[PDB]
Amino acid sequence: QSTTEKNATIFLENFNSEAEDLSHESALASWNYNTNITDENAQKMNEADSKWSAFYEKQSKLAQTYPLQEIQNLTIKLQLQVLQQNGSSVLTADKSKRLSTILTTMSTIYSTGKVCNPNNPQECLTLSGLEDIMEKSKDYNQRLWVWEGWRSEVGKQLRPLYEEYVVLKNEMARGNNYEDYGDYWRGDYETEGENGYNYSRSQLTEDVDRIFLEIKPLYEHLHAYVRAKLMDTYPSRISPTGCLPAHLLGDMWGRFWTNLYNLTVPFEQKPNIDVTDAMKEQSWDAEKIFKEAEKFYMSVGLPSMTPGFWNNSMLTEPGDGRKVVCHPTAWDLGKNDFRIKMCTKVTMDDFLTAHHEMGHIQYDMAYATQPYLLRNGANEGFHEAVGEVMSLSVATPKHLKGMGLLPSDFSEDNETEINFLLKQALNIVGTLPFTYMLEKWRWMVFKGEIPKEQWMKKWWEMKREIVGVVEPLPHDETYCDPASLFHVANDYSFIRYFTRTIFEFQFQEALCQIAKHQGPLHKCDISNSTEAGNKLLEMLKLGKSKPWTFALEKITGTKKMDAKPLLNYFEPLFTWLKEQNGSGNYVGWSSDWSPYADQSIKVRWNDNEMYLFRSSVAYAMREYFLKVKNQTIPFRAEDVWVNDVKPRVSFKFFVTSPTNMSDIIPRSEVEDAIRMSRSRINLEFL
Amino acid sequence: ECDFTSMLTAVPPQVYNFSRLVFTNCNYNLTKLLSLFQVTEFSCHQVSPDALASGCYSSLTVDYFAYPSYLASYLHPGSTGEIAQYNYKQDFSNPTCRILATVPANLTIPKPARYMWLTQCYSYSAFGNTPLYVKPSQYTPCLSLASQGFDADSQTHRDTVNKMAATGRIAAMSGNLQMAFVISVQYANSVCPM
Ligand SMILES: *[C@@H]1O[C@H](CO)[C@@H](O[C@@H]2O[C@H](CO)[C@@H](O)[C@H](O)[C@H]2NC(C)=O)[C@H](O)[C@H]1NC(C)=O
Ligand SMILES: *[C@@H]1O[C@H](CO)[C@@H](O[C@@H]2O[C@H](CO)[C@@H](O)[C@H](O)[C@H]2NC(C)=O)[C@H](O)[C@H]1NC(C)=O
Ligand SMILES: *[C@@H]1O[C@H](CO)[C@@H](O[C@@H]2O[C@H](CO)[C@@H](O)[C@H](O)[C@H]2NC(C)=O)[C@H](O)[C@H]1NC(C)=O
Ligand SMILES: *[C@@H]1O[C@H](CO)[C@@H](O[C@@H]2O[C@H](CO)[C@@H](O)[C@H](O)[C@H]2NC(C)=O)[C@H](O)[C@H]1NC(C)=O
Ligand SMILES: *[C@@H]1O[C@H](CO)[C@@H](O)[C@H](O)[C@H]1NC(C)=O
Ligand SMILES: *[C@@H]1O[C@H](CO)[C@@H](O)[C@H](O)[C@H]1NC(C)=O
Ligand SMILES: *[C@@H]1O[C@H](CO)[C@@H](O)[C@H](O)[C@H]1NC(C)=O
Ligand SMILES: *[C@@H]1O[C@H](CO)[C@@H](O)[C@H](O)[C@H]1NC(C)=O
Ligand SMILES: *[C@@H]1O[C@H](CO)[C@@H](O)[C@H](O)[C@H]1NC(C)=O
Ligand SMILES: *[C@@H]1O[C@H](CO)[C@@H](O)[C@H](O)[C@H]1NC(C)=O
Ligand SMILES: *[C@@H]1O[C@H](CO)[C@@H](O)[C@H](O)[C@H]1NC(C)=O
Repeated sequence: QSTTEKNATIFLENFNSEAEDLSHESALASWNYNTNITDENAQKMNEADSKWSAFYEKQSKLAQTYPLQEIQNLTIKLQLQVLQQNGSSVLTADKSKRLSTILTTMSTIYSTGKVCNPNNPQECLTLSGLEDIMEKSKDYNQRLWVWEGWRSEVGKQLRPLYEEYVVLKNEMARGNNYEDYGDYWRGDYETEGENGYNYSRSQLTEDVDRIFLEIKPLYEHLHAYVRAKLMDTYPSRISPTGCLPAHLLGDMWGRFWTNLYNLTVPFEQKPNIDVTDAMKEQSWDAEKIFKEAEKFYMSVGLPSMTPGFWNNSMLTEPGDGRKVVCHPTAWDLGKNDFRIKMCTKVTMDDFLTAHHEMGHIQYDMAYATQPYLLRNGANEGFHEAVGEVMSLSVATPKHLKGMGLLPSDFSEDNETEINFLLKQALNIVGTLPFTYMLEKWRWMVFKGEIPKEQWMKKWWEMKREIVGVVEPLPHDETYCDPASLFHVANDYSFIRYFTRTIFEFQFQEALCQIAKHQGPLHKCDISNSTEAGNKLLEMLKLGKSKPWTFALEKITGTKKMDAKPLLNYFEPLFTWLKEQNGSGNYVGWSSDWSPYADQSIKVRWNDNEMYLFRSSVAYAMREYFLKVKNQTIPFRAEDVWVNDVKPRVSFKFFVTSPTNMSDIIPRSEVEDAIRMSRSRINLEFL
Repeated sequence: ECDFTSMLTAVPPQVYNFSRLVFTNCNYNLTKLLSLFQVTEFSCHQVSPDALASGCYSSLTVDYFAYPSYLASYLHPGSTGEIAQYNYKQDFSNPTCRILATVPANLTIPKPARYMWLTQCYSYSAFGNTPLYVKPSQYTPCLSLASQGFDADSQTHRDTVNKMAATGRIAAMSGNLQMAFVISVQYANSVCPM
């Protein structure tokens, strides 16, 4: 109650009153544009965003006159911290303007990237059509020119732009009293507390490192079962002891392994639960899909939807001629206004998406009595985690049987459960090593632990040892392979996908104990349990007004991240995988093998010597295939690949065919061609 | 000889500002009171539609307001919606009947411009909002704020002295007028039918 605190209380009560009106106007304009895309609507949106930005910047300068050390109230103190953040205003006018130009260039380069075929120049592809190839194709050579093409055109442009991005972002972070831009990102988890509720920014690297080593035995057994299946699709392309080639993982980056299910399904004869035909035989519309989600939330004790939800949402794709981009989103406009934007088909996937989106609405409605600035999830991982927990319960055969969507005599066999749990692990367990390695890399780049002369060297060393994935061709420091991903080129933090998974299975396990479930976790349904929905609701009401470790303890009874709940959920699959791999499959990988290692020639001095060396090799190949093979093959210096370069001059190299990067010229023929032109080339060859 | 004229010769109020008729020492005809309208709902509670007009009561009460019919589900007091939260909570301590009707184009009841109701009512501070909930058979504490009316959706009137705020929603007055009647009797030979 110091004069400062008394003064800060009057300041925060006037801001909250004015922000409710301006936020609603800004969000209403943004909704009108996204559901009805016209040029007239695109200017009303920008006018309202300008009004909010003018007001907020003026209020942040007023907030700087109340020192935080004089505020003893934690609710007052958390609101002032949000308003006092300086952001990019710590840089000069030129430096601030340069950083916004780099951010717009990098996202434009990514979204207009276009690759096409070395053997058919007239057909060229954008990212949408290249991703169809990576998710469906079983042709080794096709997946390789798509994988290498995306890196070679898009990734090589962003390398100069990313080096400037890193220097500018570190200057901004230091101007806000952080060590670097990675320290700045890790501040999303930092909290203060009195009795063990504090959490520092260095604690997040330690906790993420410790959880990763606990899930690695399960990831190693899934890696070994997937590797042995991939050896039948791609004979002689995969070592039984080594890493998995990066272009064969079912998408462009290897983030998710879900598109490998047709190749790895434990029991192909037994099909998976799909109820789309039952919804059509009972003539469900898209309204009834959302009426079933509302009945689910009311069965655990949560409120219904407001009257305006049904009148104002966009639950089907319009047929009045309006242009929209279909992507499911939940909207919290304020003033008791909640809307869902979704294009709903009568399928099982849209039935589960509706439950996920309505979970976000239920969280927003719970913390709507907090001050405006504290109206958020406890941290960046709690919101999505809550949505996922609700979707686990409604996808169970127990829940679907109770809805009439499964036959009344439906029985579940243990072979259908192994099919279900493998498909879950290709998503949830497959992506955890991927997410951890990318954040570990970015954090080390912002520190300076990796100099920019070793960016791609460290990227593929980490891929080989943490992920068990090897690059099909060697990439030097003219590439930037991390930046070819959307979240890296668009400046998005990525560790939220790690934490969300950990919190989702902690939440799930707590609620199934309160619901009194007997048996495995994956069969648990919390529907019709008002004691489970009341325990969930006490965490949801808090918003961002408490430490996230306090909101975690409210529901789970512990203050710490914990991976044992995740390992309990996947325990029936872990038992089956050890019988499969136990002559079975070797478990683990070697970071020595590569798809190109056995054909390399070791040569035992700046970069202009390389370009001359590769042309000497390229000429020697071209003459050998004419004077011995009687063929005219236009080998170039781009068909000579230099790898494994030491400071002392010692490197390796191999030659590929000018049109077919899958075809590596045998080490025997390359040696003979060098011997023929040994005079003109001149250099010890090992 | 109970009079229902004051129910028919003026514009009806909104749900947060309901009017109340309490009849004592008169004889009623509920069949004559309703045949004038188009009853589209008669859900009752510890009483029945046929026993509603039959009985003799210590007292009789009628609450009535303009009400769109598509919001019929939210008028039940056991709802968690805004109508029961901020506008009108029906008292289940006595036998009550809920009647939704339509005013025919022959009836010359003056129409209001639109339907109005509250979506929020709370006290504000630097520490968040506290919702103000209406008590059974009573009036919202935001009545003084709400009296002025609402012309748009999500429009807020603030009382800067007591630090209270109210938010309203509107609906267009399309076609014939629609209203709602909530009839509650108590137990006793004063109030009787013919
Ligand atoms: C979709 O957006 C268009 C463009 O704004 C809307 O058309 C305008 O509607 C306003 C009414 O508020 C009129 O005053 C303008 O003259 C209209 N302009 C044009 C070019 O049509 C349209 O109403 C929107 N559709 C829906 C369903 O909201
Ligand atoms: C909100 O949606 C409801 C749908 O439930 C609309 O209700 C319809 O209203 C018209 C005219 O009053 C009636 O003819 C229909 O019978 C109603 N539908 C149902 C299912 O009862 C309501 O009009 C919408 N409100 C607004 C403002 O658009
Ligand atoms: C939640 O409980 C309700 C009852 O409180 C269940 O509703 C009944 O479900 C059975 C079959 O499970 C049907 O035969 C009945 O007709 C249902 N009754 C009503 C009134 O709907 C509901 O199935 C339960 N939900 C789950 C997921 O188990
Ligand atoms: C599903 O359960 C059956 C039990 O009826 C399992 O069959 C047994 O599998 C073990 C494998 O270690 C054998 O040793 C037994 O001889 C089998 N018994 C019978 C009666 O077949 C079956 O393996 C289970 N399936 C899965 C995928 O776990
Ligand atoms: C609080 O506000 C009043 C009015 O502007 C001012 O006179 C007073 O000095 C302020 N107190 C502090 C500590 O800022
Ligand atoms: C902070 O303010 C709230 C609201 O007045 C009060 O309930 C709480 O006791 C205060 N805490 C401290 C430490 O002053
Ligand atoms: C933001 O910048 C101003 C301008 O120098 C500075 O006085 C203030 O301390 C900064 N805010 C924080 C929270 O560091
Ligand atoms: C909380 O603070 C104490 C003492 O300052 C420290 O020992 C402890 O490690 C902190 N907890 C976390 C999670 O950082
Ligand atoms: C898997 O098989 C199904 C059924 O044949 C097919 O529809 C789907 O496209 C296949 N997916 C992939 C990635 O091959
Ligand atoms: C009650 O009113 C109706 C409406 O016309 C009328 O038909 C009926 O006779 C009245 N009942 C008595 C007992 O007069
Ligand atoms: C309630 O409605 C009556 C008319 O039925 C009106 O006279 C009165 O002023 C209203 N009270 C308000 C709007 O607070």
